[PDB]
Amino acid sequence: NEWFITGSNDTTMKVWDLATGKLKTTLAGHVMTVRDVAVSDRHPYLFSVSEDKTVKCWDLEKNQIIRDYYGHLSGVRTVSIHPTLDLIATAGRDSVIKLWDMRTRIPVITLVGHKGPINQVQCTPVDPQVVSSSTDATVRLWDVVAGKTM
Amino acid sequence: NELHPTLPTNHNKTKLLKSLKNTKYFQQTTIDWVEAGLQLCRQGHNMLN
Amino acid sequence: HRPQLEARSGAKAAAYTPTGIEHARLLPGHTTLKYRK
Amino acid sequence: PLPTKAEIQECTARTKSYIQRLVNAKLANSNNRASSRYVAPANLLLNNS
Amino acid sequence: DDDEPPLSYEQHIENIEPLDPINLPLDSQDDEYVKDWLYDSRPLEEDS
Amino acid sequence: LNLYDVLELPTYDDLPQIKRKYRTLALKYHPDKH
Amino acid sequence: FTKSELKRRRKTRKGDGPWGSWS
Amino acid sequence: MPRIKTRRSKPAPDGFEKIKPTLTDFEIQLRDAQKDKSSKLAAKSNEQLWEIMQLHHQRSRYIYTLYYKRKAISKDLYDWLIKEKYADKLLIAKWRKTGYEKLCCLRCIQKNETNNGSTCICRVPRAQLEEEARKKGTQVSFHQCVHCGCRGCASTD
Amino acid sequence: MTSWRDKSAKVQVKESELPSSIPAQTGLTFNIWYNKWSQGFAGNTRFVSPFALQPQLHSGKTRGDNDGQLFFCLFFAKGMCCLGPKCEYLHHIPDEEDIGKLALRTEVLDCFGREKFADYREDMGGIGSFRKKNKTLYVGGIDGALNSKHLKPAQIESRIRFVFSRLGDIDRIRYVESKNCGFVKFKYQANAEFAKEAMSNQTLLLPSDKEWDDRREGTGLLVKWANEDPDPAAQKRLQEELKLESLNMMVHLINNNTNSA
Amino acid sequence: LYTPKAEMPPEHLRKIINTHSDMASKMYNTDKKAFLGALKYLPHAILKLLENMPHPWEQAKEVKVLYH
RNA sequence: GGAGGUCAACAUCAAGAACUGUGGGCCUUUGCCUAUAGAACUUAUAACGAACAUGGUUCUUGCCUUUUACCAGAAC
Ligand SMILES: [Mg+2]
Ligand SMILES: [Zn+2]
Ligand SMILES: [Zn+2]
Ligand SMILES: [Zn+2]
Ligand SMILES: [Zn+2]
Repeated sequence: NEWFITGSNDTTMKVWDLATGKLKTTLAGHVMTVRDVAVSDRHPYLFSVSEDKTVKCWDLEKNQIIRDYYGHLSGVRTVSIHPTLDLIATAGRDSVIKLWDMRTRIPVITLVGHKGPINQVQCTPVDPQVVSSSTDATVRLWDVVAGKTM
Repeated sequence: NELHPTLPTNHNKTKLLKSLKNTKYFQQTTIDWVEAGLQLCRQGHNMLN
Repeated sequence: HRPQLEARSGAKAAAYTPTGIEHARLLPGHTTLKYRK
Repeated sequence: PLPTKAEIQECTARTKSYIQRLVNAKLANSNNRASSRYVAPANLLLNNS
Repeated sequence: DDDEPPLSYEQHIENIEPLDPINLPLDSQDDEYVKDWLYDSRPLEEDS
Repeated sequence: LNLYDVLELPTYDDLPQIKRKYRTLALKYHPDKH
Repeated sequence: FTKSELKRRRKTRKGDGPWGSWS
Repeated sequence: MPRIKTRRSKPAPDGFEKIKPTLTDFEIQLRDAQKDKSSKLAAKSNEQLWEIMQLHHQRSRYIYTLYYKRKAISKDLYDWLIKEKYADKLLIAKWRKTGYEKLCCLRCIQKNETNNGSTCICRVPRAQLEEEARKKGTQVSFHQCVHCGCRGCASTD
Repeated sequence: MTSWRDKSAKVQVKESELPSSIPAQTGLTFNIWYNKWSQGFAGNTRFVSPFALQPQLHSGKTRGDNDGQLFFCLFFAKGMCCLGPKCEYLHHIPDEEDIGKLALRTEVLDCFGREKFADYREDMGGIGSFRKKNKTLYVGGIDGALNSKHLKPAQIESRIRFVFSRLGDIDRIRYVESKNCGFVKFKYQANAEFAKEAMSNQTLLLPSDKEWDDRREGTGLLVKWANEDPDPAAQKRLQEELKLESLNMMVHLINNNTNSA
Repeated sequence: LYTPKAEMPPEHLRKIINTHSDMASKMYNTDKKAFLGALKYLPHAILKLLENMPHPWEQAKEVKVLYH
């Protein structure tokens, strides 16, 4: 609970101290606005994601981009870090949810489903492991192993 | 070259040839060197054509 | 005959057959995770 | 109720194994003799006769 | 020249004898130890 | 390990509920069966 | 089978060993 | 060491000249084998190769009979041959083994190359294939080991 | 028997005699990967076969017979086979027995051991479909006879009958006078395939008549797979045949089904 | 199992390439595919060849090739 | 049985100046303390290589219309 990471519309990310509100550091590295940011429990990693079609990992130790995940058709508005699996879940105007293997940067599973952009995505340890919400005004509860809507 | 080392790769123990010779499709022999140079030139020329 | 009115659904790309070209940026790098305490 | 404990130690197990099957299934596909280092009769046909 | 196909080794070359290489006169007295094997392809193959 | 953990069960139960819990577990983990 | 049977039997092949054609 | 008369190569031992003509008839035939006599059909191509393999076999069999049968030559002439690639050391060594006296090649006993199991039907005695044939009464479909042209390496036939 | 069974097959063509690859100068320069020609387009490339078969003369036993292979040498069907008795495939015209052996596998693939395709082909080309059993060959480009005009169509009809007649058991034949085409129909799918590959690109009349020695300049006759028959008569005939045969196999269905219980 | 490799006559190789020099037949349809594949491994073969150069004092080296 | 092989497979090779097994005591297996046996290869002007290439990302430059191809430093 020592800090924030705050996205921005100026492409940066500014790590604020929670206690006093002072500004620790700045993380640049995206060319366009940053829609979403998510920090990891088990890992010292920070996954940021933007409208530039890219999901960038960040190594909190050295404060430098480690990995880039590739393969969205267009701006990616949500990242959520699965609690126990070492996965990432990303989504955006693609209208699909991409389950990324954190280590090898392989978009292991793709969840076809919503008929429009996907605003917000979450991860849960038991069944439905991915919950998603879209501009088609639905919320789907996913079963990833079979790879279809539960 | 002294300042920035590399520190190679264990598990590199697998080599192209050790994997290659294993199969049915490669056979081993001796030969004069110049002849291997000439063969390889013809090989190459057929490849690019 | 101009602008977007829609976006391309990734669903389409999900059904195609893979090519298997090898890119430069998917070559193995940072091959080991780090766990926190 | 939140989902107990030894229930998540299951979903985590089976899901983890499945994703490993996908990844290893891919890394042995593509064109790199390099990438494979980061990785049964089974047929009873008809009546098995 | 570009138009001459590379001549086949099994015909022209293999019959024609190698035509002596560099070596050196060495010396008989001084180099008596290393005179013999110094210019072998692999210098010492059979030695226990 | 908690008594709830030992039984692999979730956490104001009544005396009746206490009996029913045992009955449910008995059906699941019957020692004479497993 | 018997050794005499084999010894006699082989010379049947047209050309010595072993490329010699049976039949 | 090389087939060539390169200056490093030690001159021939004593008994050589007597057998030089017999070896030359082999050499002059191998010249004719690799001349690239063109053929459209596959069968004809690997037939062309079968020629070469068989010639090689015959030569090494000639020398093997000289040294290890008649003892018609010296040890030094022999070793000098092997070092000059007139013979196949490994192949001869198989011939000295018990079961292999008539062997084709060293491919035919390769266990690894062949899909399942091993050892070309090229190695199985006619005596048997006639028997399994007899069960079917289809006669026997085998003629030539695709690697060689062998028919019955096995030393009974 | 007395003809084919005993007398072993005789080499049709010496291997040196076989045509070269690299067909001639349809274009400016040769191309190594595909074997064709490069730039420009010469007048369309098609030519009569220098070769033909002679069913009783050539055909004879071969190695496949002893080895029990199912499939027939097409280079024999073209009479171009250079392997003679050494050949891996059968040399002789298909009979009812051998089709009896193929009967299980004739569904997917032709008598020569080549997989059939689904849709036929735009022009009704080389090999047929595995959807539809088609026993009827379209004979066309009858100018394979070159430019000789004939006293009657009984010349064409008669000659064709004597051509295909050798190749297998013919159910019927109709030449058409108006548009030049024969339609030939066999007992068996197999004979149809074999005859098609046999008679494609061929010439006509007598071993010597008139322009015979110039025959090799001709185009050669298309033998293609034939469409349905639009007239009502043969359409009835097909519908009936399908009926009675359906009926015939219902007997099998009820015999093994009766065995099922 | 594992018997080592089988060394072969050089004449064999000389016949193989000496044959494939002219190829126009249909029988080559795999070998052609086989060539383009090997195009990927060539520069390696150039290395292994060129590091074995015979050096001035030697007249002719003799090497072990592994061929397809 | 000895010598070998331009043979293969499987282990292992960068770290608390650092390995493994075993005996005993405490906590409650881990872990700590104590006793004992054996430690191939690689390391101090630091490392398997007495040798020396390339690529990716991220910064700083340099050429300078733009992209490949690049200039020369750094970190990973
Ligand atoms: Mg532009
Ligand atoms: Zn053999
Ligand atoms: Zn064999
Ligand atoms: Zn053999
Ligand atoms: Zn034939």
